[PDB]
Amino acid sequence: RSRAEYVVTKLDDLINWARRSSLWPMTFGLACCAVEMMHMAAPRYDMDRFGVVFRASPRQADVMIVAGTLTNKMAPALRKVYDQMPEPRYVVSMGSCANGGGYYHYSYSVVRGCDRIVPVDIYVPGCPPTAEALLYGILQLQRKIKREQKLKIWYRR
Amino acid sequence: VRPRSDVTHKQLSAFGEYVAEILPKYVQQVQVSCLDELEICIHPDGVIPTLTFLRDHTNAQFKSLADLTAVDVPTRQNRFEIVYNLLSLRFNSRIRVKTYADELTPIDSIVSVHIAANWYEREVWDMFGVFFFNHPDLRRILTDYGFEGHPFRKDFPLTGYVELRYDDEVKRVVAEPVELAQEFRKFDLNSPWEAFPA
Amino acid sequence: NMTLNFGPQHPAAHGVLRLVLELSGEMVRKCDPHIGLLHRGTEKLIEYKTYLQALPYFDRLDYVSMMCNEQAYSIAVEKLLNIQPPPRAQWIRVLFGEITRILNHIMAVTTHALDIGAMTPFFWMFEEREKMFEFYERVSGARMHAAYIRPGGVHQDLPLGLLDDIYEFSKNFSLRIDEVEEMLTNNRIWRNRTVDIGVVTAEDALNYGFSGVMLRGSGIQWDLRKTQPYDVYDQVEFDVPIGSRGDCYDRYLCRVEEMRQSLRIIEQCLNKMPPGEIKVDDAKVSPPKRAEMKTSMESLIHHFKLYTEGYQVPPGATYTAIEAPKGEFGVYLVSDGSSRPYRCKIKAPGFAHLAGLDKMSKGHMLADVVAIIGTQDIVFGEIDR
Amino acid sequence: AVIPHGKGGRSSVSGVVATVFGATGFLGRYVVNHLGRMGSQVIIPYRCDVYDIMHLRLMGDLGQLTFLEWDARDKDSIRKAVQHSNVVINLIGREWETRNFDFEDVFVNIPRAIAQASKEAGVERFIHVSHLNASMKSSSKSLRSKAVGEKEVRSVFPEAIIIRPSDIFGREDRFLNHFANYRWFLAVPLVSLGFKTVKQPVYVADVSKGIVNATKDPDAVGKTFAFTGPNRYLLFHLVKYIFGMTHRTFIPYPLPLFVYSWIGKLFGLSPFEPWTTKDKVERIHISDVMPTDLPGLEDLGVQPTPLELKSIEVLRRHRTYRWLSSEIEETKPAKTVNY
Amino acid sequence: MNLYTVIFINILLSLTLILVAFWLPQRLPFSMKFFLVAITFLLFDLEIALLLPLPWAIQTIKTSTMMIMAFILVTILSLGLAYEWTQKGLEW
Amino acid sequence: TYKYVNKKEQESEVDMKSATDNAARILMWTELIRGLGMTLSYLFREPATINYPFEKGPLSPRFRGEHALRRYPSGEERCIACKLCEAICPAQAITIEAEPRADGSRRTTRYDIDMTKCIYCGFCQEACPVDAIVEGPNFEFSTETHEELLYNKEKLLNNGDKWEAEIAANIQADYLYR
Amino acid sequence: MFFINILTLLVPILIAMAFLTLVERKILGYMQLRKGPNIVGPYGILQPFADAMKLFMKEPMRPTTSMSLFIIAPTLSLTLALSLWVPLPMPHPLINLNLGILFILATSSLSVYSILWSGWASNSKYSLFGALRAVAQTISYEVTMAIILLSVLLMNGSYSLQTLITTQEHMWLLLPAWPMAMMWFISTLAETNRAPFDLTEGESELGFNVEYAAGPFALFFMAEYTNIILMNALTTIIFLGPLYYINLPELYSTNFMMEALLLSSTFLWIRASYPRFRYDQLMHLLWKNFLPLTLALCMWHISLPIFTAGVPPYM
Amino acid sequence: VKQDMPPPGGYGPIDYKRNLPRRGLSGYSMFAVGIGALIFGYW
Ligand SMILES: NC(=O)C1=CN([C@@H]2O[C@H](COP(=O)(O)OP(=O)(O)OC[C@H]3O[C@@H](n4cnc5c(N)ncnc54)[C@H](OP(=O)(O)O)[C@@H]3O)[C@@H](O)[C@H]2O)C=CC1
Ligand code: SF4
Ligand code: SF4
Repeated sequence: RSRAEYVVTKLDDLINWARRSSLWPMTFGLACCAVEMMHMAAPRYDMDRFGVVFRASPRQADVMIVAGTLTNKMAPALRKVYDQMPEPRYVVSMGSCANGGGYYHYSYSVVRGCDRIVPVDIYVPGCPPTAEALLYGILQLQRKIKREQKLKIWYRR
Repeated sequence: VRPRSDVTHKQLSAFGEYVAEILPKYVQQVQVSCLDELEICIHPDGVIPTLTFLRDHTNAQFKSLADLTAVDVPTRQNRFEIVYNLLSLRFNSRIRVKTYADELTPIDSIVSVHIAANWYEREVWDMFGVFFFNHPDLRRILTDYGFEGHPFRKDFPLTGYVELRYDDEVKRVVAEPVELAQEFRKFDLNSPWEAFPA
Repeated sequence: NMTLNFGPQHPAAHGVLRLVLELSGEMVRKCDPHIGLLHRGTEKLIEYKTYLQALPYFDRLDYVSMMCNEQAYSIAVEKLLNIQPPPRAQWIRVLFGEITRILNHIMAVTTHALDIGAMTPFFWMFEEREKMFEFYERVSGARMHAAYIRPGGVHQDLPLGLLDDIYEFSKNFSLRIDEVEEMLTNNRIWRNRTVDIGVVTAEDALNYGFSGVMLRGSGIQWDLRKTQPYDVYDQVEFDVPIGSRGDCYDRYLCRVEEMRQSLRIIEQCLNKMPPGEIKVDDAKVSPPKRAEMKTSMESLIHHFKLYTEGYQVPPGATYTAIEAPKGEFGVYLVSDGSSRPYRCKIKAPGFAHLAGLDKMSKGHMLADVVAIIGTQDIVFGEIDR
Repeated sequence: AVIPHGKGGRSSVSGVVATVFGATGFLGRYVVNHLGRMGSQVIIPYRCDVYDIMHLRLMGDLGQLTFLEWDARDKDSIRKAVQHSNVVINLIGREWETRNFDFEDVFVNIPRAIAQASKEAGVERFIHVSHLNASMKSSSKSLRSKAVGEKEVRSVFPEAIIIRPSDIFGREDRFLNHFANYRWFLAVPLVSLGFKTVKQPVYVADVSKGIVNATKDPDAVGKTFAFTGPNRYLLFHLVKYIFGMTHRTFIPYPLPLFVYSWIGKLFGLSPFEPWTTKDKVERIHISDVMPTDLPGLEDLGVQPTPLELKSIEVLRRHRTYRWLSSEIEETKPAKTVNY
Repeated sequence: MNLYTVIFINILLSLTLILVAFWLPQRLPFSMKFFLVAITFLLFDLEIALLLPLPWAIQTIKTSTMMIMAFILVTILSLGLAYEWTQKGLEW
Repeated sequence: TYKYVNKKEQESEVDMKSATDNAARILMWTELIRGLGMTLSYLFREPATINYPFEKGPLSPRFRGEHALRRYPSGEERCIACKLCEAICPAQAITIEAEPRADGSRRTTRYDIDMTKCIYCGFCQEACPVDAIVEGPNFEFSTETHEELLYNKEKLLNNGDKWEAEIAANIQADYLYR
Repeated sequence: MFFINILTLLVPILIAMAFLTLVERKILGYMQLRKGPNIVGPYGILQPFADAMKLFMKEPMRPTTSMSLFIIAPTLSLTLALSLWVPLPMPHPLINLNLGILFILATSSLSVYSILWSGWASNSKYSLFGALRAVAQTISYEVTMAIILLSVLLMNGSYSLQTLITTQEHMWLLLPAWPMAMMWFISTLAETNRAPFDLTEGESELGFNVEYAAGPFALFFMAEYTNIILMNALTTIIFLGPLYYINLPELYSTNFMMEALLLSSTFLWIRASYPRFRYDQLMHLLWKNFLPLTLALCMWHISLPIFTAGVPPYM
Repeated sequence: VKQDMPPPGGYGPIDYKRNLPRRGLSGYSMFAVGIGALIFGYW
């Protein structure tokens, strides 16, 4: 089709596909939710298949899965690692400990949610959120990344 | 109803007397629970002496320190009840030596007797505030670096007084007095009816 | 010795460990591990909760050994009440107690290798783990964090058919352990990075309260499961895998050997589990069956009071220790006559082991520190509690 | 209304439901910060994709910040945003006339429609923000157009507060970063060699706090406050000072503006957010007006904060490893000019 | 020239990538061991040099002297290594 | 009963044959080649992964998953606000306030499960006398915003209506066990 | 034409370079009981292109640094690796150089800098150490790497890689000189920082990519993998000599294709199969285990020619 | 009555001991292979 609008819709569709297909997950491995993802990395529910690499250093990391309670001593760090991730970056909060305080909500040493520390994109629920459940959450991030229309907004801005 | 062998309640009882006799300067009470567990109670000054005798006595070798803890009975003048649980791999028995320490009356440290205590003693200071003299490096272990207050004290609020959030204006994490969105519902659970003479 | 603050670099993980260190080039002069990055209040929170609503905290204390931890609180609460679980429940707890040991060792051996750099053993055995989780789920409902072992026995009898599958798996798992072996036990390279690294003397291991494979690896013979039997671990027959020339490689071999010995204990439990009930019959301690609470008044009253108020344990205090996969896991549970506990210090095999990192990793390279954190199976949940 | 209950921090209530249309902005970010800290209900109309407004989510508490899709050309979007707000704050502004939005639109056209609807809605108060020293005859089209607006909106919304801030000093601001970023340029042009354009910066927060305080104070109605600052400056010291903290050479070389307006035209042609603007240039050399007016800061309750105090934080990113550890004390201060 | 043509394409391809990469998006660590290695490395690197002409020297009419020379060089350096081992060197 | 791992029973004195066998082990990396064979072997085994959207990892009836409030077949919501589901929740997640409905029946005006607070223990499933609150099978309820995770009576009742058919089948399969 | 012959010999290698990562993320997968990436595209063929586009779009953080090394270094790594394919004598070479192997040895040696420059350029004292590990090991392994080649050359007669096609017209140089092949293979594993010898990017953060993200990450990245191929290809010319028929030149390239892919497959297989060696364990191997073997076998290769009256024909 | 129990007569036996197979060519024989390659290769 012929319209500067159509070219700018198709090209983000391209840019969005690249970010969607290759999300490298940075996993703050707090508490036990990290295990329920080590199961996602494992053979029954491979994540690599979906382009999500097993582990990438913070500097190389498109997503941050915060698994486990964010205590008031690890908070100052999470923010640092979130702040040092490359710009295109997304956060997935896994576990009722991270999205909200979960058991340990009323503790004096637990931040009641990582949303207080880092902006959160998808909240995956469950005490050990099941591994498919994380995989559904990562797939929901991919649906959110498809919908984003950054080039369209710059054109009509 | 659990099976109970009185062989142990007799063996352990006797040992209790043996310890007491050998260390009468410090042993105040020595009891065996109905659960076959001995619990020599010692004056705080007997921390070093009573442990050492148990770590290095042929008839009572208690080589490893299972745990060092401090219950806090606020009513009790001496608030804390430091409890040391020890194991004897030689005689397959455990004993507990428990002392009493108030907030500003420190206890001696046993890092000398058992180096296992190097960490647990730091844990007791951080949570309850008891101080241990002659400790190699006493410093908060579990609480945050700037935490004010000793958390496991019965007089410390569960939620605490400070919580953390990221503030954009200052682009840095920042404490604020705790503001909770659903306070801990304090269900009263005690029933007005007792169960037995005990 | 330029402090590097390593460990917030997610390098050995097992949780989040700021191992501040001073390293003259690639040699470690002193390791001062920092802890509490996962302190969450588990010990204070329990004081405000009833005995049955504090059971889920124990699964979270060290969640790679989800259940074995629950057994320690169970035992402790049963002792205080002087109640014992029914015969079938005991065997169950030993059945899932062992399955859990395997789960922990598959975690410890394979995660050890991932830090070392071998990545294929983890994927090989995480598939077996997965299969085990499914046992948990089909027995408890949750893959991990079950809450199945409660203070008076198990919660619900095994599904009709689980035993058969805990057989098929067990019948084969061995080969899976065998494979890992053909990849690591004799690798010309595993040995090097592991052998003669973190040797701990026998006297020093008892002194620093190691109490686990770490002691057993140094040749001290102590398995709380044989020395002080809990549940029906007395009725089974297994061989403790003692070690000599204790070092990272020897202890490893010990953990692979308990994976082997646990299959021997699991087999028996399947061969000899009794017909019976899975929870004490004292409605006083165990909640009444739902058919009974919906047809009998005394059962509703007992259901209502148990769920709303609690056990009402008699006043006393006990330290009960089991042999959790990591080492001696003990709960010192002081209890007033109230339905909610007064204190519950959790002894974590791990608070003692980390402390030893300093006395183990001396004059060692950065890579050595990574190997030693692995040989202690540090789960920061139990250490931080 | 919403009776104010709580202790004062997050998870507390203050009773200010407020649409804030241009929150994504540098000033905005700060406005939502305090409003959220106080516990106010904040509705943030946004047009940029959700990815860019994430920075606003952690501010404010759950169910305290609501984001609505809105288009300036579409009147209906503004209509629903103010449906349930009782305070409307307008921070819509830009420096580069964009292809599809002219200075009139961003300053006068749009900010009118907005307050217009707000009245229809029955919002108790509207706060409109226009640049300082904004004559209907000022050289920069921007400033003049802004002036045009502050008039109009008064007819659409009478007794609508009109805070009129000076160029703002804050991290992520232009006033301070722009000059510091002249490093890339080997030479730093300064009209009249950076003289006779005395300037009085104002910390962003001060501005924000001031704005917020307006929302919660009956004294301000029809008031045209002017948040200014704690000290004025000839552009020379400012430029050098900046370069001073940045620890980068300062080479003040005068450039005839007539030619420089042309340089602004050049970058202005840039498709992606021109860095300098013809309208900017003029503004930069547009002298700060004197302080005889409804006072802003202090008058509205916040004591201004000197530039030197927080400059270190704004200009730190521009230093090199060599100077990173350097501190304010080591560096020298600039000099004010009561002139 | 043919090589020059290839190489400049090679740099161009890399500079192109980095440029797009930056444009499309729109204190005392010292151990003598480390220094010692570098040194040893050159002592060995120099020797590699004195050994590199050996392919042309094979065809030398002498042959006896060639090998007698080459064997002496390899042996004396290896002894250098030997003493490096014997000494704490090479023991990091 | 104990077992020595890594304890050499005796000192086998080197025999040339033995020495050669060993030296060959070091020189020609024989054991290293052994390890490569194992991985080549699996390369030929069928992979165990499942197409996640198309195929799903098996969960049996007791899986706790996502909270739902059931209703009687007639259409009367089962909960009668005894509020012991609130009493036994370990995390303080469930908040219940009630008042006698116009019919005169007991019912909950507000039932709010905070799922972020909930740790999915499944005791609420256990505690309910009418079994109104159940652990539903669905585990896929990940939400973009934190507020969506907080659930009031209407979401849970709606969750109950959507999954009632499977919840009924699951409770049908496991009630004899309980 | 010559330009066309530069596209071929470059693009083709770059496209193949992309397909190696894919055949790495699938062969490692099946070895570990997992399908690997098959969902993006058909059977994961579009997977390499996908991550490339993500990497370039992400912010080159340029994290505070010495800038012209944060940019020059990545370029050197790709430039040297793609450059070293210029002389490879797949059948006919492109630019036939009389001293060809010295070109390959020299060009490899220059890549050690990129590691040194990237490590100094980040401002993390950690990185400064990580680069040291690679730079030290690179030159170390280079010393045996070079001597192993000198032994080869003396049995080939010249430094030109083209001569070996005529040397290996009857038998591979593996039969003779197998003891060095192994030692060339292990050294090829070290110089491409692949697994058994991958201390870099090790526990440092599991070194000179620490601060490198997006476009810079990619360029080295690309470089490493192209090298992974090139070094394997040099094994497939120097030691495994593909059959050469002057009448049909492509069966040489067809077998070069087959042997290169299998030996490239081998270092993929090595990675999954072995744990990583310790830093000193690694140098202990080269200076203690291999260098004495190489220097002695070097002398045997100056003697084998003379007393077996087999001095190779120059030219 | 019907509860999940071991099948009558008990289950079969399960292997737990390591079954690593010592399968390989004898060392002398091995050396010969490589040596032979060199010996021939040289000729
Ligand atoms: N130095 C300063 O900053 C000074 C500012 N002011 C005034 O304060 C106000 C805020 O300034 P500041 O935050 O720096 O401005 P910004 O450049 O940061 O933009 C402010 C907001 O306005 C929105 N906006 C701009 N154009 C349009 C449009 N056509 N349609 C819809 N929304 C639009 C932007 O949203 P998006 O980015 O999503 O388009 C942005 O969130 C301005 O209006 C300005 O006149 C006055 C004096 C000094
Ligand atoms: S959420 Fe449940 S599982 Fe995840 S960490 Fe908190 S407790 Fe452990
Ligand atoms: S228990 Fe069942 S019925 Fe009683 S309130 Fe909670 S949900 Fe409603």
